[PDB]
Amino acid sequence: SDFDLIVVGSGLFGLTVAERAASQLGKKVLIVEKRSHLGGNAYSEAEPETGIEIHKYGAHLFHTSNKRVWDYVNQFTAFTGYQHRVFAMHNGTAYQFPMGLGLINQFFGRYYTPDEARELIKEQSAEIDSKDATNLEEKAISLIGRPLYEAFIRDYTAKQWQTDPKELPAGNITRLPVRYNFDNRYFNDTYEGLPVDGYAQWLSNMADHENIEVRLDTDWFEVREDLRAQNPEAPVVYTGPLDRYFDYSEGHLGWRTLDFETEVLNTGDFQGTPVMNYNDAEFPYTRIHEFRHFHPEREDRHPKDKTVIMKEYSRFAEEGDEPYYPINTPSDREMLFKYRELADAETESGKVYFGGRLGTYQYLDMHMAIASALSMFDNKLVDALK
Amino acid sequence: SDFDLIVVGSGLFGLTVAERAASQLGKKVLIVEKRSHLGGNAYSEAEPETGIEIHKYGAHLFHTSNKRVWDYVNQFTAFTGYQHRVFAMHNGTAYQFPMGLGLINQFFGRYYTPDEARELIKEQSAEIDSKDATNLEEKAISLIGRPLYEAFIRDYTAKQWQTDPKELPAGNITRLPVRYNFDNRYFNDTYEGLPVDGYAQWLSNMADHENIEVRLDTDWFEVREDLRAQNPEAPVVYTGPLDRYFDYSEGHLGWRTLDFETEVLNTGDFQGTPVMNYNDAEFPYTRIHEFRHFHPEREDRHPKDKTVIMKEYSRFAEEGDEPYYPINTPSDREMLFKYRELADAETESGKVYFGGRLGTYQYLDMHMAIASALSMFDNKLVDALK
Ligand SMILES: Cc1cc2nc3c(=O)[nH]c(=O)nc-3n(C[C@H](O)[C@H](O)[C@H](O)COP(=O)(O)OP(=O)(O)OC[C@H]3O[C@@H](n4cnc5c(N)ncnc54)[C@H](O)[C@@H]3O)c2cc1C
Ligand SMILES: Cc1cc2nc3c(=O)[nH]c(=O)nc-3n(C[C@H](O)[C@H](O)[C@H](O)COP(=O)(O)OP(=O)(O)OC[C@H]3O[C@@H](n4cnc5c(N)ncnc54)[C@H](O)[C@@H]3O)c2cc1C
Ligand SMILES: O=c1ccn([C@@H]2O[C@H](COP(=O)(O)OP(=O)(O)O[C@H]3O[C@H](CO)[C@H](O)[C@H](O)[C@H]3O)[C@@H](O)[C@H]2O)c(=O)[nH]1
Ligand SMILES: O=c1ccn([C@@H]2O[C@H](COP(=O)(O)OP(=O)(O)O[C@H]3O[C@H](CO)[C@H](O)[C@H](O)[C@H]3O)[C@@H](O)[C@H]2O)c(=O)[nH]1
Ligand code: NA
Ligand code: NA
Repeated sequence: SDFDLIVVGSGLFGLTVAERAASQLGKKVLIVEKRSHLGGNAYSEAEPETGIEIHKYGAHLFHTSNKRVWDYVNQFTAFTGYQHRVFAMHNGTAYQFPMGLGLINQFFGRYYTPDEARELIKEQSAEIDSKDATNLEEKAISLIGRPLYEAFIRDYTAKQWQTDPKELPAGNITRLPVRYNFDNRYFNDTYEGLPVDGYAQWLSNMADHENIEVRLDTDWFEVREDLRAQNPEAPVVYTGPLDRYFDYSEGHLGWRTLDFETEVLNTGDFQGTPVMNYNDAEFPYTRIHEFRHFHPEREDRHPKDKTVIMKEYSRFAEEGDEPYYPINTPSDREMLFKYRELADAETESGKVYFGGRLGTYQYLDMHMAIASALSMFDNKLVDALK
Repeated sequence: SDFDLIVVGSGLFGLTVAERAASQLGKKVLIVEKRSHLGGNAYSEAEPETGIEIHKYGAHLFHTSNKRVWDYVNQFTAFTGYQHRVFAMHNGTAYQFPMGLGLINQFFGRYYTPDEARELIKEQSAEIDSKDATNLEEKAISLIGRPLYEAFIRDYTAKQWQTDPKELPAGNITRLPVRYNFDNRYFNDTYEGLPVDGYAQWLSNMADHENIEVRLDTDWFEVREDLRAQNPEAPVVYTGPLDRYFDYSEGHLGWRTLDFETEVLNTGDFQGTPVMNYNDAEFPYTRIHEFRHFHPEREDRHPKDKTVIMKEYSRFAEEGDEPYYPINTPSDREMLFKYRELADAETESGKVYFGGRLGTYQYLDMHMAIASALSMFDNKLVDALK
């Protein structure tokens, strides 16, 4: 046949399943992708004026402690030694971040030793017991105290969720967000970096196999009857929206979206660091990205007098907005449970498997999407394709 | 013969020359070492109470942009992904360091953009032109201004050199010590890390070759007549003190030394970072090292409730002191020039080559010692050993 497997969507989940079927099982795979490019939201491209690598669907930082995933992705791209670090802008000062001895010195005005800082946090957070917290605000204060909460958490959280933190669940915070040393590595994972030749090249490499066919600008729902008629026995791995697949018969799942305002500035360096959080309510955006600083190894191909920045805004996703993060209200959780039963039936009757962020209503980092695809391949697809 | 080459001293210079003769030329090499261990000042050992890897002759950080040197040392040890970072303690606050947007925000009280910081430094340093500076103090001020100089440079410099900075040469500062971004990587080199199993294991591996014999607790000057009588044609590579070799016939070269005060404390974490500079005159030491933080990958073999720290003191080297850094007064420079003529004659008549820190009166980082040994091997020893 012309294909043995159809994959809908070319994000990291779809690419991983397609590449494994192609290279491990020697199967012909057809990838159907609605957008004009591969890679889903991880995709990046050159900004035209400067040549700088930018993102249109969020900045993407790769990090994992899963060695299988790390070994896997390194088959398709090398990674730089980039280590993500973030600074937090509050009341006109850039604070070291996350909360640690650095921020603590800057905020409380003098140096605290690790043991002194532990004692300070105990004093500050004495007010509320975490076991008695009824919402996010109280849970936060029960852990780090009011001054820290009000300076670095309250307004940022309010902007991101478009909600008062008093109206968020205490379950959103599950551990002490304070380090008692000077370590300001943002991520805690064993492996970390950025694709040496960019995300577009990495993701294109994953799809570059003699057994893989890619059709861009193609909506599954417009071509599916034709494609399956060519080979009715071919399973489908679907990574598009779960509720849309079933014609919203159980309602519309709720998502948050993001707006990105991207500007080219006539300076070589706007903020001297890749990411600056804006923690104060007077700034409508949550953070600014300056893309050149993600790849300092490319400095002699970047312009000396221009830079690309991007301001990020958060809000509820309306019709026509890119859905990025599941909201997960109890209402959402229950129509999700209904959709899972519909999906499970569809797998049984139609050999259509459901995966990825959109297909399962679940936010997945890149390495988690990859791990999830590897699992579906190992535990479902090998048998379904024999 | 029992040996074809004698090497005096087992620091990185001696080890490199010995290992290259041994493995590349297949020559028998005898290494003579006065101390009870290999490795010279780079040598490290476990502190007995805690097991933590410590140094007795200064903390050693490996970094280089020389790819040949990097490829070479990786034959003998793997390196961690450690990146050196330093903080500066001034008036009760730990400042981000070296001088950059971080320190500038903390010191001048609010956030400056890269371009604003460049303008601030121009204003601050307007006082003196660098072309008009007559000493270190003026040269420093001509570059970064009085407030920064007086807070972070003056007293630290005074403690290290035991001299008023007004009495030091303007030539000690040769570039702008300010970064206009948030990058606080201490070193600027392409490659960097720490030996995975410690320095003692690395340096022992370099000497571990069927063609290498090592005699510890052996002073060259006490055994040389006997050794050379066994094989008079064997060249000698000497890395001991240059002036001592010639019986101080032209005077004593002047050196700075260091005292280290090493303590085990009953806390798991003293300062939350490997190195804290103490920039104020009220502290007699220049900096404190906390050795566990050089190897965070070993945390589950380090004690949870103890830590080893070390305070570092600088002064002139007197009889019995370890000579660490050449002072290089004009008096020193001229007896050095006299000794170079004596050494050059000794190479011609006695086949004794002079190299390394002590043998050439020159401070050498590890990678520079290695590069220098590789050069002597390539350009002198291959011919001398044929
Ligand atoms: C704002 C944002 C920031 C992120 N930052 C990071 C980060 O820093 N680090 C990290 O590890 N992860 C990050 N992620 C997650 C990252 O994008 C993952 O790779 C992604 O979640 C993987 O899930 P996926 O492959 O299912 O999804 P997607 O990337 O969404 O891919 C799904 C694909 O299916 C296509 N599709 C949908 N419907 C149809 C249809 N009907 N027919 C055909 N094709 C269709 C879509 O066009 C898309 O290309 C971020 C995600 C977002 C949204
Ligand atoms: C305080 C300090 C800190 C340092 N920190 C760093 C750092 O962070 N990074 C870095 O890259 N480098 C650092 N270095 C430099 C590092 O130690 C180099 O490896 C060294 O300078 C290399 O020169 P070498 O091999 O000639 O010297 P040495 O290490 O001094 O070795 C010379 C050897 O010769 C032996 N010897 C002397 N006289 C005799 C004799 N008569 N007979 C027999 N043996 C003899 C000595 O015992 C010694 O073992 C530091 C050095 C010091 C002193
Ligand atoms: O300055 C801050 C930062 C975070 N938060 C709290 O932490 C939550 C989550 O923080 P972020 O969304 O800003 O960041 P994450 O660590 O959760 O995840 C980040 O890293 C991910 C990669 O793994 C993606 O890139 C993602 O978009 C990016 O936000 C916020 O809602 C808020 O409650 C604050 O209060 N203040
Ligand atoms: O807080 C500081 C630090 C440095 N200096 C100035 O800079 C000079 C040199 O600084 P350091 O000796 O402290 O450090 P280096 O960068 O020169 O070298 C460091 O790294 C080396 C490895 O390459 C060795 O480990 C060495 O011992 C260690 O000091 C000082 O004399 C002083 O004039 C200051 O004024 N203030
Ligand atoms: Na509490
Ligand atoms: Na000046």
